Amino acid sequence: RVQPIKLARVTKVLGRTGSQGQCTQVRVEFMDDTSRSIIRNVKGPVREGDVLTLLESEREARRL
Amino acid sequence: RDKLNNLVLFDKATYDKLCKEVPNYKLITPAVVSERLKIRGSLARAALQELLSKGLIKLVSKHRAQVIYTRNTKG
Amino acid sequence: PEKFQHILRVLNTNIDGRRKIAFAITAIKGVGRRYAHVVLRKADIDLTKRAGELTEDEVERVITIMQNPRQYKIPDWFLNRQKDVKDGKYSQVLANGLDNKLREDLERLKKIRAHRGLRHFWGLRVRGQHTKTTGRRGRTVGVSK
Amino acid sequence: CRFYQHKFPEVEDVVMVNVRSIAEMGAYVSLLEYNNIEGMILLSELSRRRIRSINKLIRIGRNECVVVIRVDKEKGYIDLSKRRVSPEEAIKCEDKFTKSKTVYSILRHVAEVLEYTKDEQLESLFQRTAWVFDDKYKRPGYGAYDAFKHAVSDPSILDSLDLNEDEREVLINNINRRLTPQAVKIRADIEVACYGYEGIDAVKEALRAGLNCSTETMPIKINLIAPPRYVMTTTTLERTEGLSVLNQAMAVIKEKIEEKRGVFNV
RNA sequence: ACACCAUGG
RNA sequence: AACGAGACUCUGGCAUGCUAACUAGUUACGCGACCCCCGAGCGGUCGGCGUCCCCCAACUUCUUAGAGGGACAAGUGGCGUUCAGCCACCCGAGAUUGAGCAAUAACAGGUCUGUGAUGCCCUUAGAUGUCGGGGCUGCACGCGCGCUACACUGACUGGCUCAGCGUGUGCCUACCCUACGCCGGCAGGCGCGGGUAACCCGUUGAACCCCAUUCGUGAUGGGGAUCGGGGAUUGCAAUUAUUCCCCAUGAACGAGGAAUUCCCAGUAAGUGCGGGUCAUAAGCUUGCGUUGAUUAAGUCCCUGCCCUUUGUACACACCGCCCG
RNA sequence: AGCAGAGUGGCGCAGCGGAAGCGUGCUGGGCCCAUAACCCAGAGGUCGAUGGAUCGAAACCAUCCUCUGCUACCA
Ligand SMILES: [Mg+2]
Ligand SMILES: [Mg+2]
Ligand SMILES: [Mg+2]
Ligand SMILES: [Mg+2]
Ligand SMILES: [Mg+2]
Ligand SMILES: [Mg+2]
Ligand SMILES: [Mg+2]
Ligand SMILES: [Mg+2]
Ligand SMILES: [Mg+2]
Ligand SMILES: [Mg+2]
Ligand SMILES: [Mg+2]
Ligand SMILES: [Mg+2]
Ligand SMILES: [Mg+2]
Ligand SMILES: [Mg+2]
Ligand SMILES: [Mg+2]
Ligand SMILES: [Mg+2]
Ligand SMILES: [Mg+2]
Ligand SMILES: [Mg+2]
Ligand SMILES: [Mg+2]
Ligand SMILES: [Mg+2]
Ligand SMILES: [Mg+2]
Ligand SMILES: [Mg+2]
Ligand SMILES: [Mg+2]
Ligand SMILES: [Mg+2]
Ligand SMILES: [Mg+2]
Ligand SMILES: [Mg+2]
Ligand SMILES: [Mg+2]
Repeated sequence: RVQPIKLARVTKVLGRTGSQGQCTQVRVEFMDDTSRSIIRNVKGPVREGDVLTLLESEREARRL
Repeated sequence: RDKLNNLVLFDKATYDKLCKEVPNYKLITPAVVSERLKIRGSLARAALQELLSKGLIKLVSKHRAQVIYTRNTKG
Repeated sequence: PEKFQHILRVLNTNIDGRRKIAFAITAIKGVGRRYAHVVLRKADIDLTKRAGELTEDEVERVITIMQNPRQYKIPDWFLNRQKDVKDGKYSQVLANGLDNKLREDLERLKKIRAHRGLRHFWGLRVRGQHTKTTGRRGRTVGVSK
Repeated sequence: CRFYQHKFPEVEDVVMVNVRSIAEMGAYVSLLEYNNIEGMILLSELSRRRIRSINKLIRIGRNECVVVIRVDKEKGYIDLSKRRVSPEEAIKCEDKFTKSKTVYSILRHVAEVLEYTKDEQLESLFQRTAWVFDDKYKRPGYGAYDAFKHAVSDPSILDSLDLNEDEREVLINNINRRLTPQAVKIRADIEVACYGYEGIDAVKEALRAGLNCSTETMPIKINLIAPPRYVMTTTTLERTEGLSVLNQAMAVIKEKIEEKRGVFNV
């Protein structure tokens, strides 16, 4: 329940998910060891190269 | 609404407190002086122009919709 | 400065000395803003004073100019009862004569039973406005029996 | 002011709140068994089964009993729930609420006469007097109302510590308009059927002997609901003392009609 | 991993 | 092979290149003149302000409007069966302005009250073909499009400073747009001129905005309904107030329930101005400028649309059919 | 006549002293091409009457009245 914050850099834009097409699937690396990668659903207008902040990085996105 | 019963002109207590606040306030505007005491807000303008005349406060900006003063350009 | 008595009781109405004179005396009927400003200018008193800052030798002059305007060169096109229908006078009717004149005018109209008096009797609109979709005071009517 | 010894609400407590309005994410509410801090019930946290319209199971302006799910004492946040509210908890919550409001309303004459220029008067009076009025039987199961329950039925506690001015004659008046009267129910079942003419003045030797070993004139109830079932109740006392005086009444009154002639029910 | 969704001068 | 799409027409953005202009201007000085030293200086010479006056001065930058030019996914890098094409970037006035026009087939859609378009039926002199008066506006109530507000990112009072699209003397039909002088607080009146118009109103001194005063959280100096009394103009006639002006009265309304409309860049919204109807007159509509955002670069969830496969007891086509 | 329960919106009712709402009915809106269902708002109160306590009640106490169930059933 106690985890620090993790900054993650976006390296690929996959597609638009959600019922209205309202959020985006994005693949990120973890700013500490580039050998890590996860998939997240981002809410805003994400480009490639941006840095997201993760309040919970042990999760992963399935879809929707 | 509500009920804000402000004073139309000073009494001696408020009148001395208005001169005992001069060194204390970093920002002086009519609205702040209205909220500190119970002043009709159009009396606060006259009070601050009077204090300014006596060199007790320093004018930093005057505009139609805003006036700003500060304590003696110090601290 | 000079926390003195403020609440005034001018003829048949209460003025608050907490306000400026030109907007304090408008509390009396028949006296609006355009009238009060002129009545205060003709009386040569200042216009930045609160209505409580007037001693008993100003208020009297203000009201005696307010009640006899044509004496102090207030014009005719400016008074609220001109060519008085039944006496030919020009006057400002001020405080209680206003309601009396209004009721007397309505009763005059109803007496000869003109059309304006009949619209005033039935509580309808006296000018020529449509009444099909405005006014709307009563209650909703049910259509299902 | 504050209604409770605890300044802030704690986790897993049923607070009796007032729904003040509803935002896109939750009903913001006024807590009033505490100070008047703002709280939020989340719209997801509001029911377990599907809701047909919200303007039924909440209406703005109704007090209702909702549990706490999170509190942040650092910056003043309270989160609340209605999924997590039991009917048996619903039994005790407004009990606690009304029993706290009684002690808040008794602490009014004080604010009525004391330094009501500030309301810190009532806060100080609370932390002084009402803080200690409940720490003596709280876990046993009494609030701050037991002290005043005893104040007029057995005045020894208010004088066991500071007693102040013009507050006594207000509380020893008003709580004995409401809490003090005895739960009297003990109508004795006196069933007999005699076959003698003096059978009315044969029990009259005991008709005055409802309560025994006392004064002859002490007030009792003269009852008749049926010729076969006569009825008795005596000096009221408290209902276990009432049962102690009544325990043999059905028998000590019967022991006089059995002796003349005829055998009755015992 | 599927709430409700009837009828027609 | 044909239609529709596209192409096409008008429009907005660019040309210091062309054509050429007292019914448009610029600059120059010929000037001449006013004014102030505001500069060296003296104040003059040099300058500074001018919608003050002239040029048979030189020119077309601004204005006008004609002819041509110019943008093509043309250049460069990626992605593409290396095809059709897509993304990014340099250069550029611009790399996706806005409208007009629009198919086969159809609807018992609207219009007989636009018509000297029209079939049939009715009436036709006690007319269903003309004058006077009333109505189309009446008010317990239900609904639609809208105007003004709920104030301090404001109201009031002064000062300052900027537009564009238009219209303008009428034949029957009798009326147009106004300058400037005087008179009146105001609406308005009298007197003399210009314009059939890039010529006169007009350099269209527009509003919001900008700069200073008074107000002070109070249904208040917010709001302007309702109503009393008076003064003008149009007209043959103003009462059921035509419109306009003045003093007075001073209602609801403190941001709006369930629902629901419109919108992607000079766009939404704020703001004023013209045309239409108009003897009189816009809270309407149709065009024009002025200040000028937040949010998107997506999806098929909701409402619908297009194409393919599939199912059907429907074809008056699911608002269908049909069982007890 | 007696016991017990109840007396609150047209109707069924909730309401352990800081004091008027729920469910149904009624009227008008919403949603739909339209009707039912469903959503919203409005209207309608001597809290049975009379006194008393209480700082204060619809609520507590006392008297009376009116309904309902059950025995009593009574010259
Ligand atoms: Mg259906
Ligand atoms: Mg049926
Ligand atoms: Mg059927
Ligand atoms: Mg059918
Ligand atoms: Mg072919
Ligand atoms: Mg290429
Ligand atoms: Mg460039
Ligand atoms: Mg185009
Ligand atoms: Mg077509
Ligand atoms: Mg036709
Ligand atoms: Mg025909
Ligand atoms: Mg017609
Ligand atoms: Mg004719
Ligand atoms: Mg006629
Ligand atoms: Mg009509
Ligand atoms: Mg329409
Ligand atoms: Mg506006
Ligand atoms: Mg217009
Ligand atoms: Mg015109
Ligand atoms: Mg017009
Ligand atoms: Mg129209
Ligand atoms: Mg829609
Ligand atoms: Mg297609
Ligand atoms: Mg098929
Ligand atoms: Mg068939
Ligand atoms: Mg069907
Ligand atoms: Mg059948």
